[PDB]
Amino acid sequence: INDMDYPLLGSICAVCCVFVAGSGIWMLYRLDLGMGYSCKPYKSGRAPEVNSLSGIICLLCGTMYAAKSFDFFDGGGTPFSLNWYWYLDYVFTCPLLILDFAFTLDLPHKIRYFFAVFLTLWCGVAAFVTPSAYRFAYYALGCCWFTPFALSLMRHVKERYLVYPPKCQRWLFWACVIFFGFWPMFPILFIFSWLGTGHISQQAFYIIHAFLDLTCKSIFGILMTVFRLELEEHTEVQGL
Amino acid sequence: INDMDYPLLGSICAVCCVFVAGSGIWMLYRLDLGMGYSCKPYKSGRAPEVNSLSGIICLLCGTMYAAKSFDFFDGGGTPFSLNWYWYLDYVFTCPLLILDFAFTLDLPHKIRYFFAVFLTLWCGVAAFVTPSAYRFAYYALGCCWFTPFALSLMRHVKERYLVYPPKCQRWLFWACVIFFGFWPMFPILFIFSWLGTGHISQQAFYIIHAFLDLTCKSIFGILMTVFRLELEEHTEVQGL
Amino acid sequence: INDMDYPLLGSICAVCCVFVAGSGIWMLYRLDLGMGYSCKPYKSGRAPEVNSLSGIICLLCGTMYAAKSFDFFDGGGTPFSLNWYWYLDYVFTCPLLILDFAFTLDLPHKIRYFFAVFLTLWCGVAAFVTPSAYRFAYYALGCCWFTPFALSLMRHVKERYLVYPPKCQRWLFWACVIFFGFWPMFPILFIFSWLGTGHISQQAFYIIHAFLDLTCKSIFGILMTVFRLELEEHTEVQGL
Ligand SMILES: CCCCCCCC/C=C/CCCCCCCC(=O)OC[C@H](COP(=O)(O)OCCN)OC(=O)CCCCCCC/C=C/CCCCCCCC
Ligand SMILES: CCCCCCCC/C=C/CCCCCCCC(=O)OC[C@H](COP(=O)(O)OCCN)OC(=O)CCCCCCC/C=C/CCCCCCCC
Ligand SMILES: CCCCCCCC/C=C/CCCCCCCC(=O)OC[C@H](COP(=O)(O)OCCN)OC(=O)CCCCCCC/C=C/CCCCCCCC
Ligand SMILES: CCCCCCCC/C=C\CCCCCCCC(=O)OC[C@H](COP(=O)(O)OCCN)OC(=O)CCCCCCC/C=C/CCCCCCCC
Ligand SMILES: CCCCCCCC/C=C\CCCCCCCC(=O)OC[C@H](COP(=O)(O)OCCN)OC(=O)CCCCCCC/C=C/CCCCCCCC
Ligand SMILES: CCCCCCCC/C=C\CCCCCCCC(=O)OC[C@H](COP(=O)(O)OCCN)OC(=O)CCCCCCC/C=C/CCCCCCCC
Ligand SMILES: CCCCCCCC/C=C\CCCCCCCC(=O)O[C@H](COC(=O)CCCCCCC/C=C/CCCCCCCC)COP(=O)(O)OCCN
Ligand SMILES: CCCCCCCC/C=C\CCCCCCCC(=O)O[C@H](COC(=O)CCCCCCC/C=C/CCCCCCCC)COP(=O)(O)OCCN
Ligand SMILES: CCCCCCCC/C=C\CCCCCCCC(=O)O[C@H](COC(=O)CCCCCCC/C=C/CCCCCCCC)COP(=O)(O)OCCN
Ligand SMILES: CC(C)CCC[C@@H](C)[C@H]1CC[C@H]2[C@@H]3CC=C4C[C@@H](O)CC[C@]4(C)[C@H]3CC[C@]12C
Ligand SMILES: CC(C)CCC[C@@H](C)[C@H]1CC[C@H]2[C@@H]3CC=C4C[C@@H](O)CC[C@]4(C)[C@H]3CC[C@]12C
Ligand SMILES: CC(C)CCC[C@@H](C)[C@H]1CC[C@H]2[C@@H]3CC=C4C[C@@H](O)CC[C@]4(C)[C@H]3CC[C@]12C
Ligand SMILES: CC(C)CCC[C@@H](C)[C@H]1CC[C@H]2[C@@H]3CC=C4C[C@@H](O)CC[C@]4(C)[C@H]3CC[C@]12C
Ligand SMILES: *C/C=C(C)/C=C/C=C(C)/C=C/C1=C(C)CCCC1(C)C
Ligand SMILES: *C/C=C(C)/C=C/C=C(C)/C=C/C1=C(C)CCCC1(C)C
Ligand SMILES: *C/C=C(C)/C=C/C=C(C)/C=C/C1=C(C)CCCC1(C)C
Ligand code: NA
Ligand code: NA
Ligand code: NA
Repeated sequence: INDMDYPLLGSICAVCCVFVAGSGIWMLYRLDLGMGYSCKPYKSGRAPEVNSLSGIICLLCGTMYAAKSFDFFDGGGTPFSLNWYWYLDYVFTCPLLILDFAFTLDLPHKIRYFFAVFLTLWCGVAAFVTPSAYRFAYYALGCCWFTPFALSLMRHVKERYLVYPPKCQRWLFWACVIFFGFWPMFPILFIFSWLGTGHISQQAFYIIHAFLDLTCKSIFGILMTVFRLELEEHTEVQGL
Repeated sequence: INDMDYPLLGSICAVCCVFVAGSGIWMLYRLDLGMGYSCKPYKSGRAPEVNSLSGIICLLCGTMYAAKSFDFFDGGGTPFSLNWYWYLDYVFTCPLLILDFAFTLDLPHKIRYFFAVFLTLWCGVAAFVTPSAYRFAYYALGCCWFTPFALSLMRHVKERYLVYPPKCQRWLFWACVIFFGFWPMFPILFIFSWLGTGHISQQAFYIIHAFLDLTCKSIFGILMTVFRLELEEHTEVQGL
Repeated sequence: INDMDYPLLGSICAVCCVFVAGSGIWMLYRLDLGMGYSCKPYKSGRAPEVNSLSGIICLLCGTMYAAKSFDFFDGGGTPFSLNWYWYLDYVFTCPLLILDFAFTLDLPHKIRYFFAVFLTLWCGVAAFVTPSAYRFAYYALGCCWFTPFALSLMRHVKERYLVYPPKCQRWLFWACVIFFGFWPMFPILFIFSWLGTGHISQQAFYIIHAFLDLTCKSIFGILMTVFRLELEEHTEVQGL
């Protein structure tokens, strides 16, 4: 049974489309404006190709929420629906989201992290579309990819966390709060959603993920953008 | 209503399969034959991995037209149809097509261009399969990704256009004619097709795109191949 | 007609899931344990990102066999089925499998090989789902991508085969046995399967591919892992 207030859901996706997409434009605008807090046009005249990955993720997520809003405003399951198959839209975004984080701190094993998150979400896509007791077999399989990934990421994050200056360490701390505080919120919501326990309705499931996407991609991207400016402002602008 | 002359459409796709695929084989054959117009086997003994991207695109496009011809010769919607979902086959080709162009001129923001064209086509895939007034919402969303992408590409193209010698500038000019003259022809055909205004029938839509693919991938790849030979013939063969 | 012993098929996939996935964990564990047979933590403190590709392939394949086992244990076609569309799961694995092999021997034209195997499998996906005489048109199209790919790979393999020391040449020989002895076994099984000649039943088709995947990904990955240790033990551990 899925008979929910679509105009409300479409409005929320439309509002999130503007902010997430608009947030991405600022990141790209701010990236190609100066090496750090100054207006230095880099040594080579352009930023490295990976620094723009944070901005593109929000634009990619913002575009998806534009399509989600069209799906809800239509009033049901559109033929090109980005809401019917849960977590399918996140397959194209989360692997890049961890990849952007990995490049920012030059964490090791970027390829391992990419497939860790790439396969974590595909287990979510399979779990959602499975109307049987094996829904949680995929969920358990997905967690087997996430738990080693989360724990290993914490270990490497702390390795890089104590080497940054305190001024630049402030932004990394809040990036970790979003990464290690909200990413594990998606599996928790899956357990309690209508798929699992049943406490959270389908409509409330969409709204909560709308705000989670505002946090994990838009706000997280802003912190990465601000972190990157400070990181380059201490090394390549001050020589330290 | 889709009851069109499939043997004609299959023949056209079959003919385009041979030329596009055959054109790709020449590019690969010509690439691994000499640094420029001579038979110099490069300094490292092999061409860089990206120079072969132009040839692979035609082979990838040629393979797709082999599958399209099988779909039409079958006489309708084959289970593995590359014609039922319009613009879906272009999702795997156009992003590489811009990527090959970006590497040829070492344009900045290659990652931004890739996702600009990657998301431009996905809006086309959604627009086609949407039997409602929101077809043009996806179309408008797709154009929001294409118009900044086209205009920005023109700005960077002209930046690199005035630094090449006139001999090598001739080939770049015609590459721009195809890129800035025919890529915007796809959205124009969408408006006038049976999806939009209704002037162009579905059958004529397939035929026109068959010739557009001959131009944007096969002929465009040839110009890139000839451009690349001249570009390397002026710098690494003459020292200028 | 597909009414086969699913508990047997689920058990085989479950057993292959444990070994293939478990084999991948050893590769990753062994990779990040020493430059060669010693415990040298590399010069830069971490292995290159591509050395871990062999381990990830088995984990990716092992995860897929976890999903295949869930599909069979369910007792038919699960909504998220990795068995309904034959060769679709191999699209994400084989291109990386050749890519891992190409990086191990630093073979040229890695991009050409990737699309050669990527498009070879997509022809298999189309061939399987085509209930007409054009099934073998896709099969023939797929072989047109595989035969040049196989023959070219043999030529480049032998080029790199005579330059390695005999101690390290032993492992390369068996890698070639799997690559040039079992990869062409998949098209042969397609001809004789229920899709083609009809000698091999659908159930026996799953079991044989279960053992082929144990060989082409798990055992092949082990040989690559052992080969890589020896290759680095002769150059960067002995200076030769
Ligand atoms: C736009 C920017 C996007 C950027 C990145 C995109 C990448 C992600 C790709 C998204 C894939 C979209 C698939 C969504 C399928 C939705 C199916 C659906 O809605 O089904 C339910 C719905 C039933 O609902 P009603 O009939 O209203 O029931 C009430 C009774 N009156 O069924 C339908 O409408 C039938 C669906 C028609 C066919 C679906 C076509 C999907 C579009 C195909 C293009 C996508 C290509 C995917 C690649 C593999 C090829 C399948
Ligand atoms: C070969 C080289 C290709 C290289 C790169 C390929 C990448 C692009 C992938 C292409 C995806 C292909 C999807 C096409 C689906 C076509 C559906 C279709 O034709 O439906 C219409 C047709 C109705 O027509 P008729 O019955 O003739 O009506 C007249 C009444 N007598 O419906 C059918 O035939 C039923 C369709 C059967 C199921 C479709 C199976 C599609 C193949 C699956 C493999 C693709 C995997 C995609 C990944 C996501 C998983 C879905
Ligand atoms: C888990 C780790 C995986 C890692 C990597 C994954 C990448 C590969 C992606 C795999 C795509 C999976 C597609 C499988 C579709 C299977 C369709 C199927 O089983 O149909 C047959 C079956 C008929 O059988 P029964 O009714 O039992 O008949 C007997 C009568 N009692 O039909 C059904 O069950 C209906 C199918 C429901 C819809 C299918 C939904 C597929 C899941 C969608 C997510 C995948 C996204 C793909 C991207 C493009 C969007 C389509
Ligand atoms: C079926 C679902 C599949 C969805 C999975 C999504 C996973 C996304 C896959 C990869 C995302 C792309 C990011 C890859 C890393 C970017 C390359 C990198 O690290 O930089 C190397 C280097 C950076 O330059 P430097 O050496 O600093 O230059 C200094 C000048 N002397 O590269 C360059 O030179 C620039 C060119 C890099 C490649 C251009 C971008 C191509 C990326 C491919 C995107 C693939 C996306 C697949 C689908 C997306 C769906 C969301
Ligand atoms: C769901 C729909 C998804 C479809 C989206 C399609 C987007 C395509 C994604 C990426 C396409 C691949 C091109 C990426 C750029 C290639 C790498 C590059 O720029 O070169 C770096 C560098 C080049 O060498 P140099 O440093 O010059 O060596 C000198 C020797 N001392 O790399 C190398 O060393 C060679 C190895 C490069 C990687 C090999 C190719 C792997 C590419 C992955 C393809 C991904 C395709 C995804 C699906 C395709 C569908 C059409
Ligand atoms: C629709 C079906 C599509 C499925 C097709 C599957 C094809 C898979 C596409 C690409 C697979 C990823 C492998 C690409 C090659 C990896 C990059 C590489 O060669 O290394 C370059 C270089 C290695 O470092 P060095 O320069 O040695 O550093 C020394 C320190 N001074 O790169 C790095 O620095 C590390 C970062 C590399 C990128 C991180 C990984 C991102 C890869 C994208 C994966 C895309 C997968 C797409 C879907 C997968 C489905 C199975
Ligand atoms: C619990 C309430 C949640 C509210 C939601 C948040 C909404 C967005 C607001 C920003 C959230 C993230 C901010 C992270 C912290 C950075 C702010 C900051 O101060 O940054 C500066 C500089 O960096 C910045 O400018 C970052 C802030 C810019 C954020 C811009 C907002 C996002 C862009 C959206 C525009 C388009 C949206 C469309 C309208 C919305 C319609 C619904 C860094 O230096 P300071 O510590 O000030 O030191 C001063 C000396 N250097
Ligand atoms: C409006 C009419 C459109 C006609 C369609 C076009 C069909 C293909 C013909 C070529 C079109 C693109 C040519 C672009 C310009 C390059 C031609 C050229 O002259 O190139 C040379 C050299 O480069 C070349 O050789 C490029 C031309 C080679 C093109 C080969 C054709 C494509 C391969 C197809 C073979 C297989 C097709 C199967 C048969 C078809 C069955 C239907 C560059 O130097 P020049 O200016 O001559 O200076 C001389 C001193 N250096
Ligand atoms: C026809 C029978 C087929 C049997 C199936 C094979 C099962 C797996 C057994 C290994 C097969 C591949 C082995 C390849 C050859 C390497 C073995 C070897 O000797 O390696 C050493 C060292 O390298 C190794 O250790 C490689 C072997 C390690 C393989 C570990 C097995 C795979 C991991 C699976 C664990 C988890 C599985 C879960 C349980 C299964 C439940 C069903 C290299 O040096 P040597 O020539 O011994 O010289 C000695 C002085 N240097
Ligand atoms: C309450 C919700 C939102 C967040 C729950 C997770 C919080 C408590 C987690 C997420 C990120 C974590 C931080 C990540 C990194 C470090 C650096 C280390 O050297 C000290 C601990 C410290 C500072 C962690 C403290 C705990 C932390 C803040
Ligand atoms: C009529 C159709 C096919 C093409 C329409 C677009 C044509 C007119 C466009 C496409 C590419 C464009 C060229 C692209 C780059 C340059 C370099 C610049 O320094 C002068 C203008 C010039 C030379 C442009 C002239 C206009 C041009 C030729
Ligand atoms: C293109 C070049 C490299 C040859 C590779 C394709 C060859 C091996 C393919 C092309 C067409 C194929 C044949 C087409 C149809 C059938 C009917 C089937 O009931 C049995 C197999 C059989 C007889 C196939 C065997 C393999 C075959 C001959
Ligand atoms: C019987 C099945 C399993 C395998 C059939 C293919 C076998 C015979 C093939 C696969 C790999 C091949 C080897 C690959 C590379 C070389 C190096 C070359 O300098 C001499 C031949 C030699 C040693 C080949 C001999 C034949 C070989 C072993
Ligand atoms: C912007 C969205 C982000 C960063 C989403 C992240 C989502 C996850 C890490 C989801 C993980 C899941 C599991 C751990 C197991 C079950 C399936 C999921 C998808 C809910
Ligand atoms: C070989 C084929 C090529 C280069 C195709 C390019 C296609 C486009 C740039 C299509 C663009 C579209 C829009 C701008 C908006 C609406 C949807 C499209 C797909 C028609
Ligand atoms: C682990 C699995 C591997 C390495 C599988 C490899 C499969 C192939 C090389 C399959 C090739 C095919 C053809 C040559 C043509 C017809 C279709 C295939 C898929 C059976
Ligand atoms: Na995390
Ligand atoms: Na353009
Ligand atoms: Na092979």
